[PDB]
Amino acid sequence: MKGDTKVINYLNKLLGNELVAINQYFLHARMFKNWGLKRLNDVEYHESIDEMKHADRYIERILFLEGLPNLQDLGKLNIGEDVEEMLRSDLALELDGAKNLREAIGYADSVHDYVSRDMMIEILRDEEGHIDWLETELDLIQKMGLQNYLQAQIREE
Amino acid sequence: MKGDTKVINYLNKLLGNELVAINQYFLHARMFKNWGLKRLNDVEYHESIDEMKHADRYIERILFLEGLPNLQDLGKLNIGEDVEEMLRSDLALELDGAKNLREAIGYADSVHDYVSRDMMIEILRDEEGHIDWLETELDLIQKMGLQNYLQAQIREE
Amino acid sequence: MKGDTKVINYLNKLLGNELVAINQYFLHARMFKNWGLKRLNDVEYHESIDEMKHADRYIERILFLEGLPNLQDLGKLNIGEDVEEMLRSDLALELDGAKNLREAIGYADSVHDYVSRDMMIEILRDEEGHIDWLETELDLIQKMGLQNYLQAQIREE
Amino acid sequence: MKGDTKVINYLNKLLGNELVAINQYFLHARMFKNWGLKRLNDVEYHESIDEMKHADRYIERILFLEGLPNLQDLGKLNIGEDVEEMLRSDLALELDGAKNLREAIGYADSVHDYVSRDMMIEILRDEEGHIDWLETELDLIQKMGLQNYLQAQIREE
Amino acid sequence: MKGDTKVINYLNKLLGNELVAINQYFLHARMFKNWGLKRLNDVEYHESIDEMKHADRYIERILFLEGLPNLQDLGKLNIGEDVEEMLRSDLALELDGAKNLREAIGYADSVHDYVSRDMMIEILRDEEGHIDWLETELDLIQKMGLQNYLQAQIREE
Amino acid sequence: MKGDTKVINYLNKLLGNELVAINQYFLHARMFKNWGLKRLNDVEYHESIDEMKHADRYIERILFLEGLPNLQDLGKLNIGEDVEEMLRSDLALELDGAKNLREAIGYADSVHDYVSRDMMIEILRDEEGHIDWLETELDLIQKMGLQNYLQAQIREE
Amino acid sequence: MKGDTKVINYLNKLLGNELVAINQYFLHARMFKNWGLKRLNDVEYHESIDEMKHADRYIERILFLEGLPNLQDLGKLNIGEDVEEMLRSDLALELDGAKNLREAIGYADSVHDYVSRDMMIEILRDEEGHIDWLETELDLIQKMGLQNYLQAQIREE
Ligand code: HEM
Ligand code: HEM
Ligand code: HEM
Repeated sequence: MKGDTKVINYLNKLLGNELVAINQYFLHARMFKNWGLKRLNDVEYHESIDEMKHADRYIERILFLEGLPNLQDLGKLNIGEDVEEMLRSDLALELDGAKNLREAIGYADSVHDYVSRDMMIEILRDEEGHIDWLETELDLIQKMGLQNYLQAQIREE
Repeated sequence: MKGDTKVINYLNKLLGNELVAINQYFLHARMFKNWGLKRLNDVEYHESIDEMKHADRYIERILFLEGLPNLQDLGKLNIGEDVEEMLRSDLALELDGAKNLREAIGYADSVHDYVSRDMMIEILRDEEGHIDWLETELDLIQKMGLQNYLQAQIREE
Repeated sequence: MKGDTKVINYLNKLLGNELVAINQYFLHARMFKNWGLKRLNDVEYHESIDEMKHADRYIERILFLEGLPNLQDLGKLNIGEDVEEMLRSDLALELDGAKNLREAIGYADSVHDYVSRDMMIEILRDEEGHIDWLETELDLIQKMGLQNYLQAQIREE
Repeated sequence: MKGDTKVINYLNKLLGNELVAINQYFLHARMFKNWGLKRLNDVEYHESIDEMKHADRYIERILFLEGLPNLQDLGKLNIGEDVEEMLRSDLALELDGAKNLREAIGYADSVHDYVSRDMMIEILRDEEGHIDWLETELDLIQKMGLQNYLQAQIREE
Repeated sequence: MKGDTKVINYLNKLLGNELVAINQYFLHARMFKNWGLKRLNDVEYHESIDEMKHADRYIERILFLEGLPNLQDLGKLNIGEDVEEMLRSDLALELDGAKNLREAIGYADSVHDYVSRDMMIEILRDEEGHIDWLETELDLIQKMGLQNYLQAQIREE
Repeated sequence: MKGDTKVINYLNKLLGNELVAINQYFLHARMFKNWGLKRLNDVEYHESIDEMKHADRYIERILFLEGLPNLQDLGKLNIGEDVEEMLRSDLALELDGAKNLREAIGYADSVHDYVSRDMMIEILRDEEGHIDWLETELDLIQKMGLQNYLQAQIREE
Repeated sequence: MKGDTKVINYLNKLLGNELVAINQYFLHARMFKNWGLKRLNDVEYHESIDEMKHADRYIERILFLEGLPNLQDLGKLNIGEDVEEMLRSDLALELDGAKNLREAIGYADSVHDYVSRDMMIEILRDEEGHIDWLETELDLIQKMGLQNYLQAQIREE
């Protein structure tokens, strides 16, 4: 079903945001696992999977709308080298992506692509959940100190 | 454990190959799905997942060896626009990757990184399985004709 | 609860669209069944049932909103005499109905009837699924030819 | 128990026929498998296993009768390069083997080796089943054409 | 996938080794069974089956590599007439085959056919197991004497 | 089956490395248990058992190859007096043993003892896992401090 | 709890006896296994494991009593080269160990280390069981002759 060209361009931009997040979260996860921080591996792995599911939704929607999914352009990763830096980078990436979601959701409403909007609102809800988790963890590092915080990550939860 | 720098370089080059294949296979899968070719969606999706698993193994091994996984550089995709083209493109990608694996496996032996070699041989076995499947499907297109071939993809197997 | 009069007019228009679709899909289903095309009977039967469920939702919502559901006016059916024509007629009907759904969803937002809107967005998502299936089937007829296409319908899936 | 020398010669001749068939059917099976013709691999594999069971019966009977089983001489295989040729070669081999079975069954009756005869009649019944299947398949190739025939082999039955 | 011509010649040579062993083990097994030496029938039958599985692997690999499996040219059997002579012949055949495996495994590495090498290493492990069993049984004949040794074979283990 | 003398000597050297590690890990485990560090008792106990399984494999392989396993010479243990010292000693012992494994693995290939090599590669994989664990724990002591680290060991995981 | 220095010296001597026995029984077991004498492998393996459990008890007790377990000094093994010599060597080792146990049990009583004494009396019971088994087997070799004795070891019991 022929979709709106700019809606497809927004879907591709959002897809690109997910592609960056998949890679950044997955590498973060495996860094935490190498360091023995099992709890952080588990959460960041599942966030990577979430972003993969989002990417799939965008790819499927773009194809339905007769557009061309762009998996070729990968944007900048910001990996980081210690736990706080890694989490802050993930939070900044989520916030940037949420701004883009909000813009796309408004635009899709304007051109009456309500099913693409609906999909994007569900994805935004997921991202806000990730934002909550990241903000909270960052606060916990400050409140308990890094040594206690790292100890709290060695066992699965 | 401090690994061999050139082994790490190979692992990153192979990881790069997997990152391309993940995306190419996944987009191909969803293109087949959109077209109603369920059988091809199913196989290509699982090939994409296989390559994700390979990428994980490389990431984990690089980190163990105290190197930096590179998920930033994505090489060229070649998507294609019809089934035969798509399958031929996946086949050429697999064969390029197998050349690289053979080189890496010889080198790892020469510096006595036998565990990285062992890992890579298992991956190469996986890749040769993918090559067999692709070669066989391409021959089937020719033997039964494209119309019959497409009809044979519409149901799951 | 007294609803907005023009919301109710929209719900009655959409109900009208569903009533035409119920009958057109049902007759198509039983025509496919008569012809021995079991798979098309099954899909088209279940699309008819989907539209019945949508009609029920409209009737209940109209009554809640203190309007009068109109099941008396039936619009034009376009049955068709061969498989491709029948599927094309269903696709045209779905696309006309989607246009009407988009206008209703917009209008309901403007008068703050957000629950009628939510209902309608779910229904639109359903109809876009039907659109995807019909488009895909029509393309399959072309790609594999009508003889192979009809062979592919004789068994249930 | 000392058997009749010419009965033993017949059993060795028939064993020889089975040894050729085991190898010819097995290679055919794996050729079909390589080509993605799963249904033909399955049938031809099980025909190979049937001939292995027949060879075992001959070897055991010869030993009981105090003769020397000959597994050293292997007769001519005729592999073939396409499906029809391969099936025709199997059919010719089966028909040559049936002729030999008929002569052996007659001869065993004449010297009152009724248990060897009973064994051979069971084996002949098996081979006539294989003949029926091969004849039927070859006729199906002609009736539906080779493209449809090959399409019909790609899934297991 | 086109393989290296000399790798395929090695695989055919090894296949040839397996074809001889299949027949020699199977006849030995049934000779033991005729003699009432159940335990030796059981072991030798299962060794024959192992070699059948090895032959299958070679056939499938050769076909993948676009070579022609040779099941036509059966090498010399050495059956033997008493238990010790039979086991010694089996051992000599295993040792000859192991020499050939070692040569092939080195060559496959040199031309970077690492998957054919991996397969052959697994088969070599199997053959060394057979060698261990044979060497051990031959020593047991001498340690307990042949009358006790034969006694020890009449019941299954 | 007579093996290569130098391979047997390598296998005995490697066996010697395992015998030291069995004792060192076992004593470390029970020291951790005495101290109430249950998590460290559990891991180091299971590492000792791993090395016992490795020693068994070497003893079995050496005997198959007609050599004499040497369990008489025990090398130097370095026990240590506090958790970090104990773990660093285990790490140094593992790294020393890995060097010896790599040398033996290359030599076994050179003389075509591919089964001994396969065995040793599996053992090396196990050793690299122990190395990862030890490295990681040592880094965790530094990251969370010794007091928190010790607190993290008192409960089983 | 601060133990008596001389009790700890005895525990270390007994531990040393166990370490010799672990290695001697284990190697004996695997020699028997190599020879196909499965019953002897099974018994001698489990005796090795018994002595491992004894060693563990001594190590734990020594640590409780604030002594230093000595796993560094390994005493003389006497392996031997045929079944009778191997069992006689095991028996002589057991008898030597029982003398030391008796001395230690008396001493521990005299200094009121009744829990160490209780532990040692249980271990002595175990050793007298091993002594019974060994004496009995040696008598059986003589009574039935070595050829029959060896025959009786080839199956598990
Ligand atoms: C660094 C790159 C990636 C890695 C390491 C990775 C890793 C994984 C892993 C470990 C799984 C679970 C597979 C299993 O254990 O069966 C998975 C599944 C999956 N992947 Fe990826 N992936 C990557 C990129 C992608 C991309 C680019 C996409 C497509 C946009 C994608 C889509 C999916 C989906 C949809 C699943 C199934 C998730 C589910 O269980 O619902 N992945 N991936
Ligand atoms: C090309 C050479 C041969 C190949 C590749 C072959 C292959 C096989 C395979 C793959 C199996 C099943 C193995 C399993 O998964 O358990 C099998 C079973 C068997 N083979 Fe063979 N075989 C060959 C020759 C022979 C010959 C010459 C004999 C007789 C002398 C024989 C006797 C048997 C028997 C009796 C069975 C068990 C059948 C049953 O399931 O009842 N095979 N063979
Ligand atoms: C030649 C040296 C040794 C060898 C080859 C050896 C071998 C083994 C093997 C194969 C097992 C069974 C592992 C499994 O599969 O679960 C085992 C268990 C065990 N070993 Fe050892 N071991 C050796 C020395 C020792 C020593 C020196 C100790 C303590 C000082 C020890 C303590 C134990 C214990 C406590 C178990 C568990 C027994 C149970 O099941 O209760 N071993 N050993």
